[PDB]
Amino acid sequence: MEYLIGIQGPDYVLVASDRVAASNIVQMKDDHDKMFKMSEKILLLCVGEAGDTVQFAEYIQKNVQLYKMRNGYELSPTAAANFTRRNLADCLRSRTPYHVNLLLAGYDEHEGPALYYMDYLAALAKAPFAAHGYGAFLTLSILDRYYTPTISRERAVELLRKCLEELQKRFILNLPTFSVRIIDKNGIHDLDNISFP
Amino acid sequence: MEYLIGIQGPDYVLVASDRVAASNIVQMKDDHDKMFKMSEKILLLCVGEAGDTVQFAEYIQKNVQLYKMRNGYELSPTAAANFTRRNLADCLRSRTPYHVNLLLAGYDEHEGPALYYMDYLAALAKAPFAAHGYGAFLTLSILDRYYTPTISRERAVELLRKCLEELQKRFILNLPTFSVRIIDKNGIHDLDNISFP
Amino acid sequence: MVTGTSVLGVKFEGGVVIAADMLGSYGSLARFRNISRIMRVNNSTMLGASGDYADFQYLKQVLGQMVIDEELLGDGHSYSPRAIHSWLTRAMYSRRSKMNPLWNTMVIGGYADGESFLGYVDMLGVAYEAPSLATGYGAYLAQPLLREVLEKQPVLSQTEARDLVERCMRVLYYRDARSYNRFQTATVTEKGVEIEGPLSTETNWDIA
Amino acid sequence: PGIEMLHGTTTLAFKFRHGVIVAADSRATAGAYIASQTVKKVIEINPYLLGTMAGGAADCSFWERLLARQCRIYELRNKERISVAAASKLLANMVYQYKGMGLSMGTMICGWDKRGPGLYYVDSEGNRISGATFSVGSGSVYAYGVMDRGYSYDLEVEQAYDLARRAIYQATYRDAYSGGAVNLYHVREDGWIRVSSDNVADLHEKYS
Amino acid sequence: PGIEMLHGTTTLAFKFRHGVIVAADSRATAGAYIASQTVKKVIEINPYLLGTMAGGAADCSFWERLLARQCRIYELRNKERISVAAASKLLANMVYQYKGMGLSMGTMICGWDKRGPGLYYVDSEGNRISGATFSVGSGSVYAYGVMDRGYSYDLEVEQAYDLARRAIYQATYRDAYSGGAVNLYHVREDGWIRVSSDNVADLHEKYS
Amino acid sequence: FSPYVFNGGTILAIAGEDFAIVASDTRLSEGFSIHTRDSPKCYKLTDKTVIGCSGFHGDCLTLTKIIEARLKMYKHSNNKAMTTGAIAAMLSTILYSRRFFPYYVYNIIGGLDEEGKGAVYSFDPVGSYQRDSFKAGGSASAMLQPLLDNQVGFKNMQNVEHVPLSLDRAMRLVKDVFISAAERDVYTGDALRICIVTKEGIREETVSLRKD
Amino acid sequence: IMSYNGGAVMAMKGKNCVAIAADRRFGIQAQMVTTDFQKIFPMGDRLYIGLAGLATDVQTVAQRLKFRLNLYELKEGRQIKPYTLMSMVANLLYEKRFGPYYTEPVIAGLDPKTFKPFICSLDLIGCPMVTDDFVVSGTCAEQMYGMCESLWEPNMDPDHLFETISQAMLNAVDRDAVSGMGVIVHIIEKDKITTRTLKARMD
Amino acid sequence: SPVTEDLLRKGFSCVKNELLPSHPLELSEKNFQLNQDKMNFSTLRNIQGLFAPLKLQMEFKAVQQVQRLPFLSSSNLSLDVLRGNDETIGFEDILNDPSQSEVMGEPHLMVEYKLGLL
Amino acid sequence: TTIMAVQFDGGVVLGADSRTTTGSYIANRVTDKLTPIHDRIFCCRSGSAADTQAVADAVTYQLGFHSIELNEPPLVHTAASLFKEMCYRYREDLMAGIIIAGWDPQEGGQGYSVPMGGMMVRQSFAIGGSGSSYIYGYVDATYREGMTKEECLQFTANALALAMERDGSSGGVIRLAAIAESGVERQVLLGDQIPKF
Amino acid sequence: AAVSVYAPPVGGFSFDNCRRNAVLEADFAKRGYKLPKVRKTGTTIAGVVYKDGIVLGADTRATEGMVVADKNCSKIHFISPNIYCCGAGTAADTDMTTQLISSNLELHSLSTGRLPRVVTANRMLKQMLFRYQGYIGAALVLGGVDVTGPHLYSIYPHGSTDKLPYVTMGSGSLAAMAVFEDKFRPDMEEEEAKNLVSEAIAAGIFNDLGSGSNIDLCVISKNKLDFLRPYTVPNKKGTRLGRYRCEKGTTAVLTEKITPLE
Repeated sequence: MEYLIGIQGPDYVLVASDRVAASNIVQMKDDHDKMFKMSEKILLLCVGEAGDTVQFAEYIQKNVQLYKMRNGYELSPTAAANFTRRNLADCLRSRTPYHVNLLLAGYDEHEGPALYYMDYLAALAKAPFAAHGYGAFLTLSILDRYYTPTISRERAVELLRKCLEELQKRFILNLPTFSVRIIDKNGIHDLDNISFP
Repeated sequence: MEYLIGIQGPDYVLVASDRVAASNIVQMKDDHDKMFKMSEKILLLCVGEAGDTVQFAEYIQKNVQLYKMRNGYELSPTAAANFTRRNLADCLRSRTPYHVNLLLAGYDEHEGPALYYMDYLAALAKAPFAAHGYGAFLTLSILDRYYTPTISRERAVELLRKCLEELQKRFILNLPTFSVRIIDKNGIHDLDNISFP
Repeated sequence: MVTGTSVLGVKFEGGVVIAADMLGSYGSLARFRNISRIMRVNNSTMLGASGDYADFQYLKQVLGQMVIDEELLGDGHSYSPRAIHSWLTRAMYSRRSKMNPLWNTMVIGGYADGESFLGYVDMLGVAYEAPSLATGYGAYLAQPLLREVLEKQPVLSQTEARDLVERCMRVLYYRDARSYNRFQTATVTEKGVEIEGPLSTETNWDIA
Repeated sequence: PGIEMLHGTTTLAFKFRHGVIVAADSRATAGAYIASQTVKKVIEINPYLLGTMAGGAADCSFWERLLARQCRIYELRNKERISVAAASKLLANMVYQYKGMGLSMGTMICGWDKRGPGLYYVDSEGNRISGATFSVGSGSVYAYGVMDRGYSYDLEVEQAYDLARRAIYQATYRDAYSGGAVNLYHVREDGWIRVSSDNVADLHEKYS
Repeated sequence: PGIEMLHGTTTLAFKFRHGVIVAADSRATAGAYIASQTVKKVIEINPYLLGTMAGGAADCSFWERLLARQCRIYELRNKERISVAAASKLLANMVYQYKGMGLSMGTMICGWDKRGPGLYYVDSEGNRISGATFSVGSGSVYAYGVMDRGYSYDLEVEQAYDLARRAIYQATYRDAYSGGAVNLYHVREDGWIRVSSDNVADLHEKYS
Repeated sequence: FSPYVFNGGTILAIAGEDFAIVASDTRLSEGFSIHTRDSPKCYKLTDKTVIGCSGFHGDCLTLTKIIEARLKMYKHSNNKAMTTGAIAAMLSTILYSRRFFPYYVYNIIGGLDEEGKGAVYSFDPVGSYQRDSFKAGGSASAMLQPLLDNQVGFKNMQNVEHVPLSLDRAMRLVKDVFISAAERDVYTGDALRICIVTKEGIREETVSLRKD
Repeated sequence: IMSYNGGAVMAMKGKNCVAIAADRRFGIQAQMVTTDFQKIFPMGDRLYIGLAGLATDVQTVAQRLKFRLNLYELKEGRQIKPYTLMSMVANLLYEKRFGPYYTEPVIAGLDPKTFKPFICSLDLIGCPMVTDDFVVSGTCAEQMYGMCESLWEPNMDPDHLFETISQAMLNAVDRDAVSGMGVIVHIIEKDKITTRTLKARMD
Repeated sequence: SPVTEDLLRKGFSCVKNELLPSHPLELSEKNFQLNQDKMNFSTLRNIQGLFAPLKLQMEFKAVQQVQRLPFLSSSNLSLDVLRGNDETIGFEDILNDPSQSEVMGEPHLMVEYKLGLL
Repeated sequence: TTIMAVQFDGGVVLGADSRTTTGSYIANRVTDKLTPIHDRIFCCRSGSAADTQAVADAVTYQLGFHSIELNEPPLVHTAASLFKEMCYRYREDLMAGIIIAGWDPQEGGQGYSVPMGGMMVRQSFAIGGSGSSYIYGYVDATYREGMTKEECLQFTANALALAMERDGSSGGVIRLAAIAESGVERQVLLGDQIPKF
Repeated sequence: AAVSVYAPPVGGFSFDNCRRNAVLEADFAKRGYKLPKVRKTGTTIAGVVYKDGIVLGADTRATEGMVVADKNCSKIHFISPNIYCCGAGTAADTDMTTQLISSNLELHSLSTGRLPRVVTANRMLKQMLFRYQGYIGAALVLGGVDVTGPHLYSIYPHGSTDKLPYVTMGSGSLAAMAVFEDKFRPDMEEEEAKNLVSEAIAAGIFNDLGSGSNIDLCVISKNKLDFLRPYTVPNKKGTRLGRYRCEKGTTAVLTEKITPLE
């Protein structure tokens, strides 16, 4: 299906993705950014059923800017997570058989980074490195093997590159290229795309 | 699923393939030759349900050598096709819900080459270039566009390379490398594998 | 789930005749044996129905109420049979579209303005007029004789029409699972509506 | 009832330095019987956009009509032309309002505006993917490969027209539902202009 | 009745310059209740081959027993050791004889013979794929990635042992059915030799 | 329970140069019996527009009774009469109003345009109009159409000129096609009603057809 | 089930002349894999058969019928009368009545002694019937009776017969998705066989 | 339910569906003469005594073993008037007549199988 | 389809109704639902319309063979045992409720019942049929003991005519037949001869 | 020949298609594809017993669904010199299941030297139809005079039998048999019986959809066997008004081959 991973660290919430589309037997577009943006410090990854993902992300994204614009300051990652989970649960149980997976991010100014894992029944954990899609099965062990509790930003990219090489070599599907974004205490930094010839 | 194509010509029955395995979400082996050999002049491509393909091909292959070894001479491609179709029909209707696709080949000494297309209900056509699997949908038009009625052996490889590049670029699955074999009036010649980095 | 048998009818030179069986079937058993199935809604229109019986009661009450209200108002106008037929068609179609069908099949006959009218109001929203008609299981046995006689002769008199209905009752009683010896009839000639019954059908089983 | 129309079809649209090109077939099938041969599918809503047709017929026509009404209302209100993205999102919301009741449609709203070209895609599923190369319907494949092989984003006008004609012809020769006529549409600063219409037989004769 | 045993498990085997190594867990579950902790899965059939276990339990044990009997008979008859390919094809034929009645098994017959090593794979589906790197069962994944990342075909003996231990431990830490003990098997010219057995708790303590 | 049942019928429409023709057989048949033999299936709407409605005969009446009422409403409101170019869209909207409970009808509209010109529309049960020139359809379709395709618009014929359809030819063709197609179909036959309409009004026509 | 492939065949009896025609197409549902796939078999010399339906059973029934025809021809000495093949195919189809085949064969030919044209037909499981004027069977069965009934005429010479069999197929088979793209016409006059290939819409 | 306790000669027959009867007119058509003979034998044994079925069945056995070898068509002129089907032509001889068998086995194999040696 | 039998001193009576049908439509107006097996034993029928005929034919075959083998008149218990053994062995697709009765030189006068399921038992009066459940009370309250032929015939006529009108399956003529010590005599009640109620 | 055969082949109804047929039908049912159909020729059949002999008759339309496949198909077969039968529904099965009994009775007659009796045909048909429990449907009307007297039978597709003096079987039969119920009287004459059966079959043909075209009668009196076909034409096709014939050169041509025979 798709692929979402995110590795924590001392002062970063680095996340990867998979710029790809879907159809019956065809790839409509080879570069479709799945990374919706909330604020200067918060990302929101989302993979799920077609249409419902881009609708729910848009609805939950044109609601956090309202809080900032109505109170001057900005939300915190914990509040954002505990709000997104509540909205997802209430809406899914209401009238819609949704299927969406989410992977929040964020870096506040009091307690390091924060990465949240959420399934499609609206649970909420705080794992130090999670995964989504089908590549999770083949890549989570690789992520767990080399994950020292403290990882430098330089080594995080290398670990991600190995974890994506293994997936690109041992997977049925044809994920051709991946995107990488890293969040620090300066905004939303960006890195060159990971493309396999 | 898989991929099988074969292009005719003046004096060749050139066929490609897809050296790959299958499982739930995993690729067990990346080089699995699907090209069973019948005689010094006949190939037999076969893609279908797991197990039944390698059983039916083995049974139909340890039956053509018997004819040669019992009569001195060798079968003809037309007889081989009209025998394989009969065996497939009788066995499939008997007690087994098979699902196998076949693509015969061969070069006799009286009427050029011969390429036969057979579905899973045991039909028999004589198309000048056929295809199997799912890549047939995305590649048959490409094969039909450039197919001059007469094609030199040099240009056949280039046409095949373009037809495989399009599939490797616009397909969901991850067919990593292909095999190529060309039959002439000298035996079963071989060519270097087609591998995409 | 009480059920009727057949409410067939044929047109006529100045009038209409309708016949029906006084029977009620509880699936297979003959639970009731004296219920009536003919109505006298006004001075120039009569009625007959088959299928379920409770729905027939309900439409009987509703239509009698409507006609009595219209007569009570007082304007020198009444309900021509065409209007009643249209109203029944609309009611049946509206009930069908709401997933609450009335398992019923009726015949409306009358004689107004020196001409005869006869219609079919099948529950699925079917409506038309014809020189002859049959309902329920009589659409295969009762119809052919009437159609043949009408094609041979398009206009009749009272004696042969009455005898034709008698013969149709004879054959239907011979070869139907749900039937009774007695049956009702009512003409709608310009004198008025005259309900007649019960009647009888003499049979012969000499080929036994 | 019976199958409505248009079990499948084909169309394509690519963008390059001189706008956006739209091509389509015309065969509105009804399962196994050809209903028509010259049904127009490139839907015009105003002289700036070009709605497309696929999937069902009546649903597509109705939703393009509603989109045209909304676009005209917005034009009259705000005195400024509406961008393609706004119309695409509007249609996406309207179609996504009803899901699971049997809706089926594929549309490729495209045109020129202040930001240049734009060829957003929306369907019954609800995604609003953009792109630079598209093809939808049953006959989208058998044309996808050829039109991807020929596309270069630096083509001329006549070369692009020939590419579109070749792609449609090769798609309809191998499929079993596309065919009939070929409509070719061009988009520029001054709105769309109809290029030409052609019959499959003549193209087959001249391409033989 | 109830679920028989062993809803899932894990195992792996890779080949290099010094033979073939086999590793396995021991937890024969019964759906949601742990039935045992020290059930041996590396099945011995003779001091040249090493049968494996996966899928069901009783079916696997019975078919390995039949394969062992056939191999012993062939040994006694032809005075020459049987190659691994012959045994693999024999088991493939026997298992493929019954299909669709609920058979489920994954075995990785391996050993040394006149042609060197060999690690053919067969299952209930019927394919007889070869290879140089394998892992079957529920916990095959979560170990596939690590054991593919570490494999180099030029390893030493202790390095290979450590790699196998790490792969099994990392697979069983993340899964929910594997665990218990770890059995490690080596193959050489003079037949297999048992390497060691270990408990998950000690490996977790020493790898922390 | 099943709120649907078949009733047969056949609709044919020729749109010539300055004349529209709509004709239809007349037989209400369901299951295996015959209900009647008159049952006309060609109703008039205005002085220059005729509607033919095949299909299930429980909605063929409701749509007929609704279209006239809406036409009266439009005439009272806008102080005019609907042309044949608007009735198509209006009926399409009504038909699509119940896309989740579709009407089981196959309607054909024929009439004159603003100027003297033939015009025949064609719908589908869900509701989607499309202009045509000789479109037919109904229960016993797929037999009427190919012969008209051969005759009206010369197709798959070479070295033959093009001649406009004359009025004398139209009825002679329609009668022949119905006579030919009545034998091999079960639901057709009985009486045939023709509603040829020109710029002087509507005139009827009834002929025998495989007497049954 | 006669939609997994395509096919359509006619037969008209003229004046000492019989014509049989078919359509060349073989494809798996929407897809198409070839344009040349014979559906007319030369059984005898002035006799022909017109199998049309699911192809995988067409081949088998043609092979079995050819085998049995060769056996009977060799054993009994002289040629086979056209009426005999009718009962031949009837028996062959009823052999598997419970496990039915998928074929609607058409037989058209001449008597080797009388030269009196003969045409028959068959249903799925074998029910002999003979029609004097014409007969047709295939996937697109509905859209040919209307085209054939009006255009037919008794006592037709070979030229008009060829024109009618061409016009009753060329513009009557394109009104369907499957079973198109090519038409073969076999005209069997008294002394010489003649084959023609028409051209139709390539869609 | 048997284990193994040449696949080219007899192959391509899955165990799945022989213990799953086809269209219900399968056991009443594959085994018809045997069932009719069994019913007649049971009736005679019940009503007439134990001698008649033994005598008749052993007569069947005596007359059965004088036909031609299995790899050739058997006339079966005798055993027919004794069976009782002397003129009862039916759906046993006009459909798929064994004389024109579409497939035929090897002579030695068929005769050795008829002997039951295999 | 009402069938009933009554036993008196020196013989028994037997009645039936001729309205065999096929649902809501009458198949045959007048039939003979009374088969004369041998010359004294009589066998009525119920249930289906073909299995009963086959069973009756087999019973006729076997019983005639037995009677001519022993050179003695048959005993009704033999017929009852034969019917039981035939019906019970095939208790899967042989839904045929049967009632048999007759006279024999030894203990003359017997009424046997054998309903669906193969069970066999004897009773003074036997009643069976789909429309044979509305007269249980009447027959229980009216049937005394010590009656001769005339009043037995009248009682059977009345009891059968009662159900003859309160059912849909029954209707038509009546087929009383009495088997006695000497011979068998039959008569039919038609028209007003049938008692009203 | 072959290398994978052990036992000699056995004749009879083959069954090596249902395994594929079931899965193919399951595949094609949910995809809305075409479905196979057979010539379910629902036709009216009438028979009456007059003073001397028997009179039979049936209509001659053979449909295969909603399309009129045939306009002239005999519904009356030959069994013996003085026995005739009729078919109704699934004509393919009824043709063979009547021809088989006809041949068996011919063999019996040749072996006996005397004319067959109807009860033998009834017994054989009943035995065969009950042996094939269902799965084969051919409603028959067996009638014929013999050495004893007139007879008639009404075999059903499950094995039931009757001995009515008149019978009407088939899809559309109620109209004709109601006409019989109204007009029939015992011990009629020949011409009156013919007129009555013609009128009943005409009512049945008019008031139904499964029947049409010509009718025929099969008077089988004691010393004269008659077979009138057709007897009466109730409906006649009209005439084509305009000529639509195409002349030479109308159609194109791509390739052409000419081969001369001898």
